[PDB]
Amino acid sequence: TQTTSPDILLGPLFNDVQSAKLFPDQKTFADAVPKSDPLMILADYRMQHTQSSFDLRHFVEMNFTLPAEGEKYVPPAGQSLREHIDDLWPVLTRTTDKASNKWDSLLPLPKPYVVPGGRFREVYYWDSYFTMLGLAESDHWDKISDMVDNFAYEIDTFGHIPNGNRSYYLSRSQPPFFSMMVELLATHDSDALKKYRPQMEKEYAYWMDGVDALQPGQANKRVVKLDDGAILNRYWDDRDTPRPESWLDDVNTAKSNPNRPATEIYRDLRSAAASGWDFSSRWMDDPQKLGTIRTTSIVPVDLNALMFKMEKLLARASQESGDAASASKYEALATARQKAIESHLWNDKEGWYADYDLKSKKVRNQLTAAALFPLYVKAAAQDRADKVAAATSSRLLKPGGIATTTVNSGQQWDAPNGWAPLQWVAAEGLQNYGQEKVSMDVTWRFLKNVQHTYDREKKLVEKYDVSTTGTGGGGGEYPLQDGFGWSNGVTLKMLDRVCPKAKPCDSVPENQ
Ligand SMILES: OCC1=C[C@H](N[C@H]2C[C@H](CO)[C@@H](O)[C@H](O)[C@H]2O)[C@H](O)[C@@H](O)[C@@H]1O
Repeated sequence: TQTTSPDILLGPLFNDVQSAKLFPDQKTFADAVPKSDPLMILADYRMQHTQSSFDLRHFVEMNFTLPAEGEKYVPPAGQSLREHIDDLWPVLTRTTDKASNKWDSLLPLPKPYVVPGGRFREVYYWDSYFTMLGLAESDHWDKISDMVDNFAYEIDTFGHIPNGNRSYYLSRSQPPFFSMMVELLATHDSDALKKYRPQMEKEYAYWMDGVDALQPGQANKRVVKLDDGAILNRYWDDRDTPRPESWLDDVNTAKSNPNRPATEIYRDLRSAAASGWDFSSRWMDDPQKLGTIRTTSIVPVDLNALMFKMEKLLARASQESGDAASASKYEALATARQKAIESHLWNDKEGWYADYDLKSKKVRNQLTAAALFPLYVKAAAQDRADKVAAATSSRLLKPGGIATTTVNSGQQWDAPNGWAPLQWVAAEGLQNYGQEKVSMDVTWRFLKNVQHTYDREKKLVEKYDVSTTGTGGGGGEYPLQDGFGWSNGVTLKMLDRVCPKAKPCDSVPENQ
């Protein structure tokens, strides 16, 4: 298991390859596997670099195994949407079985896993929950059990679930869905919550690391204590360097705001990656300037909704294990979390849940799809859930699904993009509070987007443009990717919902 990230292993050669844009994707060289000791490669590089007619591209090809060019998968013709999804899971399944070089950035895992697709050649944390939803729908429980085993292994090995199983992802996590993954598995293997309680508790300790030493108004890593003593979590990456997989992007973003310390920009870029919303006006002081991103001074409402669910599931796992003391402890933590959400992440002037600003010490005004998360995890009061439903129908519901924000910044977690996980969180949260009409509106409009895109493009994609139906989304630092893990998973769950359980549909119906 290579723990040293490529930027450190390969020093100036890494900076050279990335700054030269040898490859159109910065992630490509981050995933390049050295054919020999980096000490040798750097020595050979230092000596061969001076030679006239030295070709950096040839040196890289000589000394590195590069990621597969992605010679496109071709399915049999004529498959329906459901057929296409059902038969695509093997295409997205990968293992670390390959003869593992000591310096491979891909971290070994015990079991096979499902990747999102395209350039995403590793297992991702929050993607996998929504992928598991689709695997469960289509009766692939061994694949689900295997991925839960992988995530438990990562918790035991690294202390937390990394963004993905890459050395350059070890410094951060992602939206914490592991407890909800175990809950999903428990619907099939009734002992799963008891079985994985130790890793669930270890992950909780990672998020809460240092909470006991905090005074009001202080923060440590992923946890904050507000001026009134309320305890909440934030996204946080342990490093303050450029992301190796986006090296040149982050260097240039830092150079675009030279009056700000680059380490602070890098920390907030990395922590936005930890949020899953890389990137969004949600984190930015100026939605047109990524150099104004300030993720670590924002208390995210979605993260703290997920922390509430984790505390509730830890109490359930403890209660099922016959551990009354732990069950009581975690129930009390969940109760305090719910109060902290209602007291600090509710915008009463606007009538929706929102992030909390650590600088101004106030709930923020911006409406994003994260406002649905307290409904999703059943922390919201009914009257506030009703107001969020009204804000959703009136501001976020678009022809092709629920919008991510109302700000078209050019970043990908923003208008006009709709993301499968947010469609599911919205539909479920609305359903949890009896808002069945808006819930079905989100479901139907996103399914129509997925079906029309599949009819026209013969694929599912990473995100969708919700201003119409039939087109994938865009924005941000890399092109729209195909596959695609959570799009496929959410689509299966929603497709089952719009046709009778006894006569399922394989395409989204024409009407309703
Ligand atoms: O589908 C995988 C992911 C890719 C996207 N982010 C990845 C790509 C970024 C490089 O372009 C990487 O820095 C980030 O950590 C990764 O999680 C997306 O925004 C995430 O929500 C998602 O989990």
